[PDB]
Amino acid sequence: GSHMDTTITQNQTGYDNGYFYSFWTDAPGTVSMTLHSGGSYSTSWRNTGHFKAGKGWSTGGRRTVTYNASFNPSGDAYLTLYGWTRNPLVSYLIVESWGTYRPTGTYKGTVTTDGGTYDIYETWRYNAPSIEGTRTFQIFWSVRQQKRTSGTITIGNHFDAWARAGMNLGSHDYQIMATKGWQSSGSSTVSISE
Ligand SMILES: [Cl-]
Repeated sequence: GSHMDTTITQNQTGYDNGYFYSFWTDAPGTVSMTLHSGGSYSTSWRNTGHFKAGKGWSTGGRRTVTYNASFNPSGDAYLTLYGWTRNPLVSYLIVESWGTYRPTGTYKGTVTTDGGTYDIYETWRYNAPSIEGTRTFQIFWSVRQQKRTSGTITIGNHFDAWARAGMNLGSHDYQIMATKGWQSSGSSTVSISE
């Protein structure tokens, strides 16, 4: 990378090189994120707990985003467009790739977009870290049926499919192209653009 890159190890949000970024983990010291130029960042993690890290936008919406990634999980991790809404309090994931485990939940249907078919799922997390604290909230999922690590995500197509399936989003908080890890190790480099 560049000597001007910044390596992040503490929970934080902010802006870097034109883009919002978020870094969150319950396992500090097990994961780091390096913020590169433009829409790029890398992560490196080792026997972590839970982390989510990525670049994107502080306010999500129906963006058409293009991303290129190198995604190298050892164990449970996702490469995913990740975001939050409030009222309803929902975390949503458009999962592009995963490691050892393909995330699934309550089947809600399918959506075909950006040359790929995604299964739609809903899950709940109970008493869990959220943008509003320890809460019980919904997760909306679009999980691609086959892994990919570059391409375009027409986010509005996912939002529309979810609405058709009765899954309603609230007011948008942040929206990032994220690396997300659970009790695993690995690395990633992710580059995005709108
Ligand atoms: Cl830091």
